Amino acid sequence: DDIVVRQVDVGETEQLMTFLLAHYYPEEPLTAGTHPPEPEAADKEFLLSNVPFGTCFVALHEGRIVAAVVAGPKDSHEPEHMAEEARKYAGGKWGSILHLLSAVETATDVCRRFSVPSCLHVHALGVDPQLRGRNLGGRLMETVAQRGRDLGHQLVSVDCTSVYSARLVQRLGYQLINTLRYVDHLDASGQQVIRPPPPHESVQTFVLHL
Repeated sequence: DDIVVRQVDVGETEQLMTFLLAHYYPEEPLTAGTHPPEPEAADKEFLLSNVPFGTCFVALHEGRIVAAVVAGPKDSHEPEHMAEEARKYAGGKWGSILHLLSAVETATDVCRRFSVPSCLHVHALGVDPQLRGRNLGGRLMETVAQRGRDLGHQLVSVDCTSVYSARLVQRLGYQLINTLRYVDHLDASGQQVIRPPPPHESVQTFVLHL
């Protein structure tokens, strides 16, 4: 009962972004696997654009941000939205990232695949490792799931990109529905789009029925 979980507000995002640049971006494989090794602005701005939905949360320890989750609702039009954004942004850092993410959205296409009108998709989960024992990640994921039930959303999805994230969602009972290996993902030229360092090998999308 030592940790405060609250919804991020449109007003208070600078600190959220400050946290993410500290405890999410650096280790993130899509970000590390593209060679301008610093997140572009369109990237950060797409993360923050989810806030107005009231679907982003932080965990506060003594009023400092200790963990954050970024999530937003999506529908059957996401594959088109993603394909369009990927065309818009080729071929810069964010374009490469979208290229892969669009391929995933296109392949998973969860609204149509599970006959559901909308999914709550988790875009980013970041945790300050200096607080082991606090179950920060689980609490926030449990929080987006509940927020999703309030909203009447019937699904949550998450494209797991590390081991931590996969184990976390596996133990909250998500089901694995797609696996895309970075080495298997080439561009129109046949060139590998995302090349993250060891030990990252694949994007694994998980879903939870609410």
